[PDB]
Amino acid sequence: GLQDEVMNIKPVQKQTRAGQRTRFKAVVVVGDSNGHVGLGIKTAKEVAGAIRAGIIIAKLSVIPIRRGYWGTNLGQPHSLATKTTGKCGSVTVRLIPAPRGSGIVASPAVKKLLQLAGVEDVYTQSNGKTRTLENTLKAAFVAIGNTYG
Amino acid sequence: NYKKRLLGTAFKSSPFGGSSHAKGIVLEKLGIESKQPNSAIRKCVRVQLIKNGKKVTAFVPNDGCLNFVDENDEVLLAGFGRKGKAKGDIPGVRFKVVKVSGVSLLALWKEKKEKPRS
Amino acid sequence: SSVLADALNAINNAEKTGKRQVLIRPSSKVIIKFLQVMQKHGYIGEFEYIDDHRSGKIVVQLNGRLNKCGVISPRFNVKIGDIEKWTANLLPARQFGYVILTTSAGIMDHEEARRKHVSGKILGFVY
Amino acid sequence: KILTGTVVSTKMHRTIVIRRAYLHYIPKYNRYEKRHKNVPVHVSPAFRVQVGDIVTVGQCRPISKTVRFNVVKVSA
Amino acid sequence: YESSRLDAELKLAGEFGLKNKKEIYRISFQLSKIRRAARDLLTRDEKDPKRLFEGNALIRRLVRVGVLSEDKKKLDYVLALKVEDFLERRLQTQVYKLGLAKSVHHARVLITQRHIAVGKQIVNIPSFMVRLDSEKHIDFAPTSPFGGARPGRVARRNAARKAEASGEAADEADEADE
RNA sequence: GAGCAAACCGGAUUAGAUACCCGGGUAGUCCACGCCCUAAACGAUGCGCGCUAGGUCUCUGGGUCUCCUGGGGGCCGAAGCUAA
RNA sequence: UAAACUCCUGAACGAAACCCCCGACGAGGGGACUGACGGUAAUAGCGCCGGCCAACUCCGUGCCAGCAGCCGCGGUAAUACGGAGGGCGCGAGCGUUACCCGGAUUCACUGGGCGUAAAGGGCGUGUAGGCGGCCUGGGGCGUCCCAUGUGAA
Repeated sequence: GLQDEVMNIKPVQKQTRAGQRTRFKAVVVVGDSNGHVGLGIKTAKEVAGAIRAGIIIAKLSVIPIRRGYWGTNLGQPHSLATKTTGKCGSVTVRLIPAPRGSGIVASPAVKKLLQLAGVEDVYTQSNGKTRTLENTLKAAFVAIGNTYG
Repeated sequence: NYKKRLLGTAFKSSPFGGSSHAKGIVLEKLGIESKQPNSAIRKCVRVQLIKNGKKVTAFVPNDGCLNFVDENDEVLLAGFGRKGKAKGDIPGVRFKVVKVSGVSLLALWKEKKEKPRS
Repeated sequence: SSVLADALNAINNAEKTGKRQVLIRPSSKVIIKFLQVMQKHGYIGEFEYIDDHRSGKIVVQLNGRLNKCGVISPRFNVKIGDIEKWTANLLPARQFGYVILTTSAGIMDHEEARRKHVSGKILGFVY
Repeated sequence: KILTGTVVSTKMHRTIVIRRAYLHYIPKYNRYEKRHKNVPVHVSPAFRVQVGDIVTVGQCRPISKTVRFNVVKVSA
Repeated sequence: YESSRLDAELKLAGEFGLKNKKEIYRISFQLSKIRRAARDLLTRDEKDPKRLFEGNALIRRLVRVGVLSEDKKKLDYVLALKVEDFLERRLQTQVYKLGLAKSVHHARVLITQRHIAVGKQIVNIPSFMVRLDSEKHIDFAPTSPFGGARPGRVARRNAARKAEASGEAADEADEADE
């Protein structure tokens, strides 16, 4: 019961002696929807090999986001247990829980993580430096790890 | 002040009154050249608007015949376009003259087959 | 600067290196109070009173996991000396992780504060 | 209402100047700001209150211009 | 509105019963299949159709959306009102849902024309918000499309008795109901 | 007021030479008292405190002095940071 | 039945005035009147198709006439100007002009920076001010909670 969604695949070109050569990178999220999720980024000459590579990689390195999961103890139905603010570098990310029907209100970088995260409803805010890469993403990830409950 | 105050945003067209249109009188039917690489004789006109009481330069659309704008013809300024300015072509022109409306002295170009007549 | 900030920083810094132990800092009643939550929440293995040069200090057991970045990936100070941060029970804030607040009630986690229905300066957030 | 303050000045006739001090939460900032005001209070006996006394002032009808308060009594 | 409806249903490519009618896009590639759009395309395209369906003005539409947006739960269905909240709640819509009218517009005219009743009081306001436990009867003088209606089933949220030519809005219908 | 040397006076080079090269040379460069207050006034990096591998050379103090410990000056580099 | 094709269910409600009773002046039940018109398929879409951004061909034009939010496009092969065909999106309005708020954290708190991109003050001494180690006790000003009043329409 591993759902497998793919965040996105990029062309990633590079230049070498008198020649460009690209490979593909695929980010894949894998989750039970019961509390287990894994993220895997695998690259290959072809898109398919990459996605499959990522899926396998994601399967390894799974993390226990505390959202809802298969009927047992409940997480929060598509939402987060509590608000956390995390600053990474100049980047600060804020997550606040929301009721169902709210939707995932966030900027893209934060959103893309939260959706594969399995979170359906949240209110977010990016403050400070907004380098998506530099630390908004890292900041989000840390924020998720921090959540308890 | 406690802190320095930075310049805020400015409205693109001060037709005054934040009005949709303003009417003015032509001072001069000049012709300005473009910027960047494009070149040609863009037809423009200085106008004395009633509202702002401001004097502005406005583009006169259409091939026109010669054009139907003279020394003191009444005209309406649309600010046609978001700004109404022709940035790429000519700096300094904030508004377009509406002759499509054919309001006032500005006559429409006659028999223009193309849709831009609208 | 701030004693509390110093402690969070020391732990943050030490964890990055992966030190098992860390003199989190010289002990203070408040600091120990904070560490107790850190323990209960499971962020740190525990802490202990230690004597360094006849001065009391708190050793903090770091607790890491195999997978990746520390168990305590985040830990950021919020209220700071220049600007204090107080929040009503209404805006305790929520996240997957916890926030430690100090209330007249005592230092509690966000969940605990909600129960108590109290507010207070928001010392920090961890998750 | 009823206010408390100190008699800063005895100089005037039948009147006393009481300096009431107040603290409060400011609606906008919510910062706790403190300001004090001086109010002229009616003192009929002119022996009733001397400088240094702490008195309670009470809202009254206008006695004089710029005077809407009467000395309720001596706190001390 | 009252503009060429048909073209709008096509092109939005979503079935729109501007009349009760057919889906195929009018031009250039009526035949070709077009599928899942991007989020961006979805947002703009969604607006025009959700609105176009109801045949309502942006002004009215906006208020409804804003309310449904604030309330928690998926905005879309809460906004939608299968009978749930707002959109299908309009009296003009209900009459259509009830089968009184073949189309939403037709229902709108019926309601305006006064061939409609609510609680026996005749209401010719299409914007009228129907609450639960209200009966939407057909004006006495009028009576027609009810036949043919006989076989048709009705949403669980609503119900109608063909004989009286009456019906009731039982409750706010969920999107699933939609 | 020895030497040096803006300006200046000459010699040469050059198409021209108001320059570079060569010979002279005043202010100035030195001292005192007062004034000016600037700079690539640079580490182009404000001050204090705490915390986060080491290696190597060096100046200065202590030590149980083939190395440890304190203060300072350099180089290389963990983690990390940085658009590089 | 979709099509082709043939013809056009029925726009052209308007009415509430001159409520009582039971039931909560509600829902519901019982005890207000009144239409000449009265049956015809019967006004229309708007924006866009160079990139951002979904949608491309021919023709005309020739740095002109024009487009333009930004980058820009037109000087004889223009997917960027005008029309046409085709396409994408969704006109009883649609579009322009003017003005206000937004986007503008651009008078960055949320939410930015200062080695080399703009940005460390030439350096110190120190005033006001901002900030302040560990333990205990009093006060309860900030801070948090409850009740209450106010927060008109």
